[PDB]
Amino acid sequence: MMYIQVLGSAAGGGFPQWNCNCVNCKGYRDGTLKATARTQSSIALSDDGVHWILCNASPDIRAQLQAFAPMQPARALRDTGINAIVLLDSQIDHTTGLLSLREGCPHQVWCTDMVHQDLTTGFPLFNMLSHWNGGLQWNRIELEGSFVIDACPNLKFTPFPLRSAAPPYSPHRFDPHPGDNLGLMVEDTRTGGKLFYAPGLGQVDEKLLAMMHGADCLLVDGTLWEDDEMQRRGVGTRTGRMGHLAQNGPGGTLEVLDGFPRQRKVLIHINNTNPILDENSPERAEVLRRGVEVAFDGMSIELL
Ligand SMILES: [Cl-]
Ligand SMILES: [Cl-]
Ligand SMILES: [Zn+2]
Repeated sequence: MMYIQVLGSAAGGGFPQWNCNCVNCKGYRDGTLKATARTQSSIALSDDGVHWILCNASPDIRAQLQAFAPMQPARALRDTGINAIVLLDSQIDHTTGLLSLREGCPHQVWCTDMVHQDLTTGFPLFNMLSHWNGGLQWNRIELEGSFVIDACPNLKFTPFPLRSAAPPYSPHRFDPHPGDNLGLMVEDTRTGGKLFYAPGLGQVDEKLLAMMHGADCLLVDGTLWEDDEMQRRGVGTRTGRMGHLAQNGPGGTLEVLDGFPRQRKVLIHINNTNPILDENSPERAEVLRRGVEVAFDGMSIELL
């Protein structure tokens, strides 16, 4: 059994976003929209239900742990259900939660050499936290092969490179490296059950689709309905391109997901401006129709 807990299902900013009065966030606050509040994207993985691997540490971490009881097993006066943290990139929305866990150090943190460089220079979390009882103990994710985190010996992680997209603050923002962004294949080696996790997905090539065909559950970027969704809502001028493949239209994730009728399909990392958030929207209805689920905070998935 592989347990996947959705701690946060929204894109950067969360839903509603603090400074946003777009149709979704305003409507949420007005009480006129049927929608559920979401914290920033983050999952936790277990092979036993007791020992948990956190995938990304969002700014909303404190409320996310609070809302998931197994994160506090209460086996000592100071205790946590978090046994390791895996980072897929060095973005602020995926790493900032580590500061909120400093009274719990040491932590085993898994990340690539490139992420580790960002996090010892431009956003020096490792250097800052070394001053709290030994800080973060780095475990290198190599860009080929697999890794096993000993707290969950039955989960085998196979990371796959996604393109570029280093954060604004990174000394190598203009100089993209393999290692900057990862998706994960996670396998329960007891059952052969496989999760394909790609919350940040710009492009789907040949290798990608073949991996996806091997998986039983596809947990994939659901950031924007349309490439220009920010401009349509009036809240910015950046496009999906940002490195997110929008749901709709040619080469979009729904067209891609059509090739995958057997797999469980879940959209996660959903922008505050995405119409799929509105429970009554035609876009939400189109997702239900194609057999695709919209992640929510507190969603529990059981794989095989
Ligand atoms: Cl503002
Ligand atoms: Cl960032
Ligand atoms: Zn908004």
